[PDB]
Amino acid sequence: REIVHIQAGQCGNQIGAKFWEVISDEHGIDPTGSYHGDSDLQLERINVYYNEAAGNKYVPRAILVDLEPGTMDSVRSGPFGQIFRPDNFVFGQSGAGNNWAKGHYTEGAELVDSVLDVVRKESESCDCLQGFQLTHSLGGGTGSGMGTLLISKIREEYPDRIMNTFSVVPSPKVSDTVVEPYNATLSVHQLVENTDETYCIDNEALYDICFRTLKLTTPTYGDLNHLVSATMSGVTTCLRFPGQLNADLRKLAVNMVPFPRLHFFMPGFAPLTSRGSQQYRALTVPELTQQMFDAKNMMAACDPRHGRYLTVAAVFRGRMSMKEVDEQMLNVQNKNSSYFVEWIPNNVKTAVCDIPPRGLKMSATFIGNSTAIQELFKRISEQFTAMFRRKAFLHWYTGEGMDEMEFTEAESNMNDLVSEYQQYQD
Amino acid sequence: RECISIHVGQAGVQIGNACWELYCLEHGIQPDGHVPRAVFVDLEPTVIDEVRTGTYRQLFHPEQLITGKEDAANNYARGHYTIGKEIIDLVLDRIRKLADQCTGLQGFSVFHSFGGGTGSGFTSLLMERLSVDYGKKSKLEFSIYPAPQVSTAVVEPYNSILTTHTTLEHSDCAFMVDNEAIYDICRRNLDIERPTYTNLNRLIGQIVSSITASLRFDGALNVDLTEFQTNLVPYPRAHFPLATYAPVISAEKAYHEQLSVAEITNACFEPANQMVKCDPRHGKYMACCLLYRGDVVPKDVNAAIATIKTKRTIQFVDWCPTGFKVGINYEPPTVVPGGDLAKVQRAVCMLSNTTAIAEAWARLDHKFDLMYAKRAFVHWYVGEGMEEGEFSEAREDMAALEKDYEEVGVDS
Amino acid sequence: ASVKVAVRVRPFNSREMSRDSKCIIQMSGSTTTIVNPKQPKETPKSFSFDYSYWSHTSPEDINYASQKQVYRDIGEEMLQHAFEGYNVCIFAYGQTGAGKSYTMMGKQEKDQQGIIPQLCEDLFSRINDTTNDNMSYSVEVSYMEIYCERVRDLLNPKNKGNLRVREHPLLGPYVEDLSKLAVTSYNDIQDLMDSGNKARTVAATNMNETSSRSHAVFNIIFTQKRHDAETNITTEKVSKISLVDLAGSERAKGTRLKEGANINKSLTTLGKVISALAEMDIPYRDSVLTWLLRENLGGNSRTAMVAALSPADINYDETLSTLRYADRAK
Ligand SMILES: CC(=O)O[C@H]1C(=O)[C@@]2(C)[C@H]([C@H](OC(=O)c3ccccc3)[C@]3(O)C[C@H](OC(=O)[C@H](O)[C@@H](NC(=O)c4ccccc4)c4ccccc4)C(C)=C1C3(C)C)[C@]1(OC(C)=O)CO[C@@H]1C[C@@H]2O
Ligand SMILES: Nc1nc2c(ncn2[C@@H]2O[C@H](COP(=O)(O)OP(=O)(O)OP(=O)(O)O)[C@@H](O)[C@H]2O)c(=O)[nH]1
Ligand SMILES: Nc1nc2c(ncn2[C@@H]2O[C@H](COP(=O)(O)OP(=O)(O)O)[C@@H](O)[C@H]2O)c(=O)[nH]1
Ligand SMILES: Nc1ncnc2c1ncn2[C@@H]1O[C@H](COP(=O)(O)OP(=O)(O)O)[C@@H](O)[C@H]1O
Ligand SMILES: [Mg+2]
Ligand SMILES: [Mg+2]
Repeated sequence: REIVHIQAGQCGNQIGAKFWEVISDEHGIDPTGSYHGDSDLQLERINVYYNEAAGNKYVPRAILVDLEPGTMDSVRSGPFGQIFRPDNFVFGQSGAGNNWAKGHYTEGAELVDSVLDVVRKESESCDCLQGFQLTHSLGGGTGSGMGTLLISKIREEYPDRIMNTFSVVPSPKVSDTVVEPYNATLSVHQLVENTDETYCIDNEALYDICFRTLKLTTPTYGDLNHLVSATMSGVTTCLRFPGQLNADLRKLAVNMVPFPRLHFFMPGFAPLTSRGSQQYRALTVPELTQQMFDAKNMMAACDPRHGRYLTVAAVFRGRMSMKEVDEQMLNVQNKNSSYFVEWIPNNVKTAVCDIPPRGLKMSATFIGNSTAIQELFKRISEQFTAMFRRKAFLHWYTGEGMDEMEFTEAESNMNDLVSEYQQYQD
Repeated sequence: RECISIHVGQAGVQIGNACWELYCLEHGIQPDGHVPRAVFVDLEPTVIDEVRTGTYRQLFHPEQLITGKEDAANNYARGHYTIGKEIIDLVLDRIRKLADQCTGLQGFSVFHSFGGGTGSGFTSLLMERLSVDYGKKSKLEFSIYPAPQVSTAVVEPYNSILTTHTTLEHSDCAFMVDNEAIYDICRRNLDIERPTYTNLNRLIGQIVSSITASLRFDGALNVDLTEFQTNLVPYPRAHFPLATYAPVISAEKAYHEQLSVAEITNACFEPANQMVKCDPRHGKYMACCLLYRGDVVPKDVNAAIATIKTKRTIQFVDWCPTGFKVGINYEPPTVVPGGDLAKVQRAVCMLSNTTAIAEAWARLDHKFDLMYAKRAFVHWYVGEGMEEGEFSEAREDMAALEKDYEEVGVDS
Repeated sequence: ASVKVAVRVRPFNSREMSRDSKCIIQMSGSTTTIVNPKQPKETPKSFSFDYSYWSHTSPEDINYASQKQVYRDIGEEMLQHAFEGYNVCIFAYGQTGAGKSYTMMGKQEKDQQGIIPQLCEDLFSRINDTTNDNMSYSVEVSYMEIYCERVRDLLNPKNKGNLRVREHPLLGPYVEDLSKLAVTSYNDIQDLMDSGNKARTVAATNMNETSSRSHAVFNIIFTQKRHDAETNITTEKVSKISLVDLAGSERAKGTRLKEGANINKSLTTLGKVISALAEMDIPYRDSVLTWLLRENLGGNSRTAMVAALSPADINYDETLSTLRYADRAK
């Protein structure tokens, strides 16, 4: 099987560097080097993310889409930056304006064809394609607009292969941009209707989870990114490993989406202990479920405790008892019968790889489909209206060839999306 | 004389590798000896690959190892219809190529995992295409039906109410081994909170050895495969008996091993030892095939059973005077060199049809409704060449399986 | 009722004649029973609907449900709901060859016209026979095919390309550049029908057999303008009438993955919508069909479906499936 990553925008891009920083080491691939793999198993399934050309050069099969040179020229001028074949860099030296409209209708719409071109060169690579990984932020141009287009096109070209989306939904407390809800509401819209698996991460849900669950005092972006990339590795790549009970994107999809919206999840990693001290090793297993299922530790902003779950997928990856795994999951399902929805006898989807995260003994990625994420699109949707009402920075959109009915559309859509999700919380 | 076997679904393949292990182990045929007599099907390469990479690597022909690099999908539909279809031909071909090479066979011991994609769906049509190509044989499918509370897949029931209805009108005798109810045995009758799948497999890998292996093997009271279905199914519904083993004692902890027949047989009817969460909560047995192996005196049996026939609290069906098929083999069991199985010199792999499953099916049917009641993951099948028909019409199916297993009992 | 459901069984067709098929369907009152040809000694499965139309024989038969009867029970009351100011929908659902097109458009001759021409004729008849200077009307029509998520304008021979359904940020979904024609008479709207029906079965349509794989949607925008002499001003009342001839329910072998996917998705979604509507006493965007007709499927709207049934034994599985689908509509 296979997949082809997609680094839309700067963020989605910045993260690319971290997702590939990791993944590679979790596959023994040095900058341009080959497979130094401490083992021999980190190779029989690599294909999922690379391509064979030389014999020591397995190049990441991702796409780097962005209308701001400097960015990709920071990712390509640093560490692992020199492993991507230049063909991968689909830049847009234009003005990468922070407008969803500027990267979806006017500026991005041009650079698109020169992207799809490659997304096809990579898809028609070899063997059988599974789906595409998509990273980006719903709070900017090259991210929400242009990346949200990249998919609307992808999903017309292969409505068969899957589409996981890793979105950095606009954090609450403080917005790292101003129109944010504009660029956001507009991209979520496109998401709820193309990709079929979305993993929403919040820069501040991370800080928290990174400053209190990792006594880490100076959580640089690199970190946040790093933590995130840690989860997306547990998801995909991982399951493309052996296991007593293994799954793969689809299983994950076909066990997690009760209703076609596409629904968005909230990823959570397992061993998340501070370096030295904490290295408690309390990782027998009840310790991992202890972790994963708590409020804090959910990369999302919202707290599960604020709304039932529809599905859950503990994708563990480290030798354990299909008994102490299958078992724990249960008590968990009974101690919290309250929030776990009922019309699904077994919400949880236990998954079990074998080999764990390179240096760790036992981990377990969590992919939750809780109704709690209602209280986020609400947020976003609110911010919109409060500012849409006055058409705040709307001239930067319309003036870019947009529509007063376009914004209406998205909000509503994504706004209805909130509605539905409640239809199950009840 | 023989009995081919088709291990379908990752699980049916893991269990397969296991049951297949125990085999050579008690036949003195190391890694590289003769030639198996089965096949392996899966729509996820990486798993059958485990049989291609791991142990018992060269004991198979890359011809009896079928794979569909494509996608597994934990959904019946896709595995049965859409994808699973493409492979079937090829699959069949082997069970027609392997079915020819032999000499007057008896049937195909099928190994699948009820609630899976490749295991539920696919087989559904595999057994389907068999019942027509060899209606004149035995179709005993050995299943691992849905843990009563510890299921895995979110949809499981969708996949198991569908493998039951499609296979029902095609199997001869469906053996059932409950994944969870086997754990209990690993906790309560062997002690270990560290049971790897690789163990449950060693277990069924045992109970199964008692079925084919040893039985098709000479003895003081041989029992052919046909024998089963005959002495085991009272009615055409591909009736599903339950597998049970007796000396499930730990090869470390306790040691009373020397547990004469009189004991090991009583240890079969206590509900805490039956590889199935179908505790005889009321289910009246209606036929049991006590397969013994090792040093056993026919009188010991034709007495140990007599004592039972008169315990009454073990209430057998009405319309059934005597429902005890005593199968005696010679060669004692054969435990893994150093797993965790005791290793006695006699065992009792008793299987049976019990009005008990009236439960197990019930509890699994109900599940289904809850979700169907909201269509839950329905769009996943529809979009895979299925319809509101196949679901609703396979629900009605089992409905008359809840009435069937009710009527054939509880009444006189 | 906001949701009415009727089933209708037709006479044997040619395939069934050449097959010497037995009739497995019988009707009584509102009940339709179906016999399993492989199990003649059972009691047939029973189903109850708002109407079970027995049209398995012919108009020469005293008990034959004619085009006129079907229209007067289902179509007539719908038109009345449109005159009252609200939107309506009438769907024909069922296996290819079961009778969907015959029920909706029917034949061009005397006696065989379906719901669409009878409803249009009735509409203009009520309009022209409306006596009142304060009441004037406008009738606009659109006729299209929904195939693989794309729209085909049946009233424009050179429909150059495949128009998309779009969602106006405020006024709802609509088909871009789709022609909407104002008609002032029946013979005129009749002209458009014939012209559109013609386009559905030209030779080129056999390439992708769009006559049985696409959904045909006939839309009428009915506007009633009310004048008032006291304080001199008109108040407009707009009703939307959608008459649909769905894709064959069996294509939900030889069917392409994506045609089947979309058709299944479309029919499955429509089923949820209608069951929800009947519930009330909803995933619209899940399919283009249910998305484009959202406004005609709202809580105010009224819907009716006529499920076409083959009588023969050879179609037991598809016919049972259709009956179950209709039974779920509620
Ligand atoms: C001596 C020793 O055992 O060191 C550990 C360690 O101290 C701890 C604290 C690690 C450490 O992780 C962090 O401090 C961290 C920093 C930024 C963001 C997130 C986490 C570690 O850096 C991370 C590193 O993780 C791995 O090696 C995994 O394979 C992981 N790899 C990466 O994230 C990675 C990092 C740099 C370069 C390339 C990859 C992984 C996890 C999931 C999927 C794929 C890969 C491990 C076990 C450790 C150190 C090295 C200190 C922990 O994290 C992980 C992801 O394992 C933090 O809590 C856990 C518990 C570990 O015990
Ligand atoms: N006893 C036993 N049960 C197993 C084993 N592997 C899986 N199972 C059980 O069988 C079911 C899992 O089926 P899956 O592995 O998801 O799927 P599959 O049937 O192989 O086919 P796909 O869904 O297409 O992958 C669960 O109920 C597991 O508990 C095994 O090795 N032994
Ligand atoms: N986790 C994370 N968030 C980022 C990174 N870079 C920008 N962001 C977030 O992305 C949003 C800004 O969008 P940006 O990526 O600049 O848009 P674009 O570059 O125009 O497509 C803010 O909410 C930031 O917190 C990053 O490297 N990691
Ligand atoms: N009630 C009826 N009376 C007479 N002819 C009918 C009737 N219903 C269907 N038919 C005939 O059966 C065929 C199938 O109907 P259409 O052709 O309506 O198929 P579908 O259901 O695929 O749209 C046509 O030839 C039509 O003339
Ligand atoms: Mg599998
Ligand atoms: Mg037609």
